[PDB]
Amino acid sequence: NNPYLFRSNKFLTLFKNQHGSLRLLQRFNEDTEKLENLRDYRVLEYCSKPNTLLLPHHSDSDLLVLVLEGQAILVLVNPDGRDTYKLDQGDAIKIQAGTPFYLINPDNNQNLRILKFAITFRRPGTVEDFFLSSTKRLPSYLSAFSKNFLEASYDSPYDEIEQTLLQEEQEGVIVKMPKDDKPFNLRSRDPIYSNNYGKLYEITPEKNSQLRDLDILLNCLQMNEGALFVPHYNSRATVILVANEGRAEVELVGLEQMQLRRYAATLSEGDIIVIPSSFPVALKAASDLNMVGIGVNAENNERNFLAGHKENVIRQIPRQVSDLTFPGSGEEVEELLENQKESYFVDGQPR
Amino acid sequence: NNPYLFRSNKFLTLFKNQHGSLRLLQRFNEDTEKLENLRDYRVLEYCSKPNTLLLPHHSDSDLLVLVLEGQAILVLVNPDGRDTYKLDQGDAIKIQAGTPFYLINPDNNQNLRILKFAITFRRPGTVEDFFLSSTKRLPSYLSAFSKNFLEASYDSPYDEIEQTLLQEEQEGVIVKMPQDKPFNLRSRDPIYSNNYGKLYEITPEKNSQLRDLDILLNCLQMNEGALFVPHYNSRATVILVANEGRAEVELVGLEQSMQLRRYAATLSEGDIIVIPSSFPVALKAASDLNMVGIGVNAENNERNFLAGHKENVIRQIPRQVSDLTFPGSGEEVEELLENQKESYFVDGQPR
Amino acid sequence: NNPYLFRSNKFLTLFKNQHGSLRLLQRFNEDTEKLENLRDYRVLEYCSKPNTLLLPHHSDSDLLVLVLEGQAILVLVNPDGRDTYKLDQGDAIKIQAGTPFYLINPDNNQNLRILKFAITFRRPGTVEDFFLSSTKRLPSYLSAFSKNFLEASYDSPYDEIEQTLLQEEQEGVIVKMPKDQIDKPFNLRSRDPIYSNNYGKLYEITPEKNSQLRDLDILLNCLQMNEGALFVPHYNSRATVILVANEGRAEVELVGLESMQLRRYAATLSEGDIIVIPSSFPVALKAASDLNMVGIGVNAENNERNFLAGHKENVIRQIPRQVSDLTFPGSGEEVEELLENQKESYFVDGQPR
Ligand SMILES: [Ca+2]
Ligand SMILES: [Ca+2]
Ligand SMILES: [Ca+2]
Repeated sequence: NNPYLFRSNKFLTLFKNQHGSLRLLQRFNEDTEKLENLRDYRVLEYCSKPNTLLLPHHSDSDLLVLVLEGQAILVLVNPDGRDTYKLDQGDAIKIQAGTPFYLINPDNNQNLRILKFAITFRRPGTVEDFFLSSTKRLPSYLSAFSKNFLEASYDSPYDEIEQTLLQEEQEGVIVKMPKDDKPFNLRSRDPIYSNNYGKLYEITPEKNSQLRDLDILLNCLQMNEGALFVPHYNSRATVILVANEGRAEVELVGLEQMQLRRYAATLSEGDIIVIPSSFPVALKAASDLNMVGIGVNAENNERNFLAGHKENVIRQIPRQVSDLTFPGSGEEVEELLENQKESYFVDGQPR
Repeated sequence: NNPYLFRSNKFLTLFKNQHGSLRLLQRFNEDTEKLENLRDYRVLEYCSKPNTLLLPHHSDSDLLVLVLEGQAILVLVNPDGRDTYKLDQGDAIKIQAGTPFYLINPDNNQNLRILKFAITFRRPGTVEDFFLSSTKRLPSYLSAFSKNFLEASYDSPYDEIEQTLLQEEQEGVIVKMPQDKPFNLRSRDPIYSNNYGKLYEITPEKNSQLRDLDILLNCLQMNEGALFVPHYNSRATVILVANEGRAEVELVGLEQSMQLRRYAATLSEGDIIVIPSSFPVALKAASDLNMVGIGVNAENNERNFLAGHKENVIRQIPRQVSDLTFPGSGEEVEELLENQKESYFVDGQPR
Repeated sequence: NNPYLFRSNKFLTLFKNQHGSLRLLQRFNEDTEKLENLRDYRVLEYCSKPNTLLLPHHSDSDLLVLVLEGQAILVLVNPDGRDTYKLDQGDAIKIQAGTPFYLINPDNNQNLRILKFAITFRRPGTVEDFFLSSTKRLPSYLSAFSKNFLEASYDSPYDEIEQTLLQEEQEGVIVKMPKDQIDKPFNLRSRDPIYSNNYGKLYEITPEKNSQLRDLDILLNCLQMNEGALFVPHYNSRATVILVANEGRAEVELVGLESMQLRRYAATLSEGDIIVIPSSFPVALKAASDLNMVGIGVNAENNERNFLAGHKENVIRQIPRQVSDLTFPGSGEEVEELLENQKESYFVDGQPR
């Protein structure tokens, strides 16, 4: 059918109560041999109501954390202290594997939506979270040690340790909270494409130290209803495209082991499509839309356009060769390619 | 029967007409578990008659392109222009994934033979080519986009787009013809040169294009009757491609206490043998011969000789220890090892 | 049941005679899908009696070589000459793939015990040895070439080649020595121990501090504990540690997460026994006797050890009162108090109360 399309319903709920939820996308390679280059990566969605705290835990994986909606306070605990960060909409930050952290939605009215990208290394494709808190879904990891180990460790009788640290709590890992390097914004630089129809912002590993270690680019797409992101392809980056707001009509063109395949889907909020490198892709805004792209294998990526005035590789083929490439003449090919005056994003209204 | 040997007949014909052919070697790991270290690599052979053009296309893979015979004009298309390169025999150049390119045989009389080495990353072991031109085998990938997407993109009626770009013009991708440049395998002094043979070798340490791929390229020329004496590579696995003449290869592997096996084959034009790192190998020229070696995992490769005067590791074992290593005496081992006065290449005539 | 535990009996004997032995641990991923991150690595143990020589051979793999007991002379053969190294107890060195070498136990009285860590690249998970010497288990690899190839190569009649290089002389690849006189090794204990109190010491060499370890992305540590001492619950952020019991008996408790579900892996380790400690998994270790252990940490770059008990480097103590109160069933005050009870750091008295 479409091995590149992941609907909101292909997410497993890890935890949910009335205060928020943690969801985990199935392995990219669960249902297809075609995405073995994504086997090390998992996607998570965290959603929390006003005045909520995700209790402290470390992941066995590196995390890229992105605020899709609202605002957050992120605390990273280290062996000798802690670092406290305010995250606004569009703010991203890397959490190093094995750093205990907790996440607060400090807003009194607006929900918090966070996209988490996991880069796994201990057990490729597997993400584990170690929660200090004992809850219905799992006891504290501390509880797995023997009585003698715990008593000697904390120099305290087991009874005190058990009542003070271990006993299974009444809420889960998201609770209501009293008072009832650095983050970087996806839009911290000038957009790389910008006209009356759309904008794309892009942060690359070349320009960002946190993204450099992961070999990842992040982009942020805004388009007006009826705008069309024209046919183009990425030379190196495979892009995990996340629908944030609005509805996107995607056409993806692939070669499969033999056959030429069209992949066409309308994506609503939460929906994900993978755009493999070299595969031509185009995207029409059915409503005003915001989308986030995560590009893996990002180093030295180059975007090649197949329509419009600027960065159109077809326009760069000389008349002599275009004449032999296409049924038209060099003159007819050149003329047709000049008809589109816009670049990158155009009017997608039919005629 | 020799999992390292790939005869010309283990190539699939991807495309062939009266103007030329493109052939693709089976996956190194198709028929053996012994070459998992080569799973990311594929070999292609392109042959074209005089005054031919391979039509513009991009690959999803990095390409090392090497002219085995003749001359080529190579055009690399970028979003803002194009680079044109003359390739002579022995000239190699890396084509970055997603770079549209076309290949002309400008010669009036001599064929063009090209060796293409594919380094895959999107789908390991799979190489895809995206041809702009519609042909009998497959329509243009542009044709896979919807009518509304194409009309909006090119700001032109579908009729004109279809007649100018999309209709099947050529029957095949080979037709009649009306930053950082190629390097020749012999642009440096050969590393071994005597009356019997020469080896030229370009390493990733000395070539910016090879550095990113961790690959070395070597070029072997021997006179009929010359013998390339037993040696092994510490790190590089060498894909050895017979170009001209007939090569008698002896490869020694430790493959089921382990069973010790000789893999002996005579290689003729197109035939490939893989020489795993650490495996002793020798080659006798049955006729005058030329061969090309592609060495992967090339960084810090060191070639250890088991015979001859220079770079002979056995000669470096002191008498006391060689006396315990070999049935001879230290003196008898030292004396025997001094009998061969030549280095690297010797007279291979039967006693 | 415990997929992280490798008893001395999960080693295959590659070679053994009266002079010593070479043993090879089963693939980390032979019996479990949980150790895919260790697929490229193998562990070997070489043991030799006094006055012994392991005959010249190259490996298809990179080798990290560590003297667990006694002393060695290591000779590396290069195309143009040779390098000779003295290795004492706690000395390690990397041997480059394809470098022929020989190993001597020069001591007259003490055995030589060496831990070999193989980093495979030719055939991931496979380590091969190429011996120049013909023995019962295998003829010389030189013998596998045709007569004509050998005669032309050595410019000698096959009879002299065969008598001088090829004939099976030695019974095995470990032989007695008549006379032992006829970037350099580094010691695990060359720096201050990073943890040291009255109960235990840990020494650690990291890729950040050692060029040989940097190219392999490996850290080595060396653990010494007194009977009754306890290495308190902690975890490694990035390094998966292959823990090798050298002397005495260790009681290990390892806590894993494969809903996913919570698992205790408890084992007592005797000499030779190995346990794998995956990164992020809390671990603790009690010395049943005086104990020495060696850790090989892979994926070592930027590893940080987080302690869950004791005063120093205790991540739990760095959670503010307000949040501790919400994290634990106790109150911020009761949590803070309890975490301050243990006055020691890293290693404590493990005696039951
Ligand atoms: Ca040849
Ligand atoms: Ca002898
Ligand atoms: Ca000794």
